[PDB]
This record gives sequence, C-alpha cells and structure tokens, in this order.
Amino acid sequence: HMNPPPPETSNPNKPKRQTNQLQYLLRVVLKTLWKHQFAWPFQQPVDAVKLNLPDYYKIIKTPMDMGTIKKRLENNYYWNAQECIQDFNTMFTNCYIYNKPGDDIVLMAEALEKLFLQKINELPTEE
Ligand SMILES: Cc1noc(C)c1-c1cc(C(N)=O)c2c3ccc(C(C)(C)O)cc3n([C@H](c3ccccc3)C3CCOCC3)c2c1
Repeated sequence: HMNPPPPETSNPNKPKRQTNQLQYLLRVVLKTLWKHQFAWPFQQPVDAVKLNLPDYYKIIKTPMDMGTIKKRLENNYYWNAQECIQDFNTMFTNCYIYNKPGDDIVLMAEALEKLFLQKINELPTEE
C-alpha cells in the first residue's frame, strides 16, 4: 500500500482576496493550534505507510491536516473563511471516524477541537 499525494494547496487559476477573517484564521487560529501540546500528529498528512495502516486511505477519502491548511491560507486558496473552517472540521471528523473513541489520538483531536471552537467563537466581523 502507498500514501496518496497530499491535498492540493495552490491553484493560480483561483481568484485571490485578503480578508480580516482569512488573516485571523492564519495568524491566530492556525498559529494557536500549531503550538498546542497535542498538535504534532495533525501538522502533516497521516503517514499510513510509516504507521502500517493499509485501511486508513480506504476509509478516509477526504484527508486533511494543518500543514495543508497553513499552505492553503498562505497561497490564498480559500475565497471565504467557511472553506477553511470546513477543512479544520474535516481533519477532526476524520480522526473520529477512523479511530476508536477514547484512544489517545481522539483525546488529542478533542483538545485541539475545543481550542479551535474557542477561536472560531472569536472570529472577527467581516470588514
Ligand atoms: C492525526 C491522526 N488522525 O488519525 C491518525 C491515525 C492520526 C495520526 C497521524 C500521524 C501522522 N501525521 O503520521 C501519526 C503519527 C506519526 C508518527 C508516529 C511515531 C512513529 C512517532 O510513533 C506516531 C503517529 N500516530 C499515532 C497513531 C498511530 C497509529 C494509529 C493511531 C495513532 C499517535 C500519535 C500521537 O499519540 C497517539 C498515537 C499518528 C496518528
């Protein structure tokens, strides 16, 4: 079994705009989650080959990780903040679907999600 290529993070055909919400998602949300004590497994795609998980990419068809989110924000890949919020939600839901409730990785994802939800509640109004 092989890992798939990582998610796309740049498309120069996609229109680009800088908004206070997108700036907040990179400088505040992504930065805060990146620095969390439990963030390291979420900083790059699930390495199914290294971890010998041949079923991971049979179950998870929409993989997502924070390394991908960081690059999509830097590349102005998202036109609206909701597309970015969806990617974080996909990353958390993937972890919950693949792993058993109560497993260490799930507890780590739940701690990151609690922090994420706190920062999203503080999402600034569109300027
Ligand atoms: C995120 C995420 N969501 O679902 C999974 C599935 C993951 C996910 C993603 C990755 C990754 N980015 O490659 C890694 C990862 C990378 C390297 C290592 C080494 C070789 C240093 O030991 C262990 C790793 N685990 C463990 C695991 C290994 C196998 C099964 C479950 C957990 C976790 C690590 C945190 O402490 C609880 C155990 C990962 C879990």
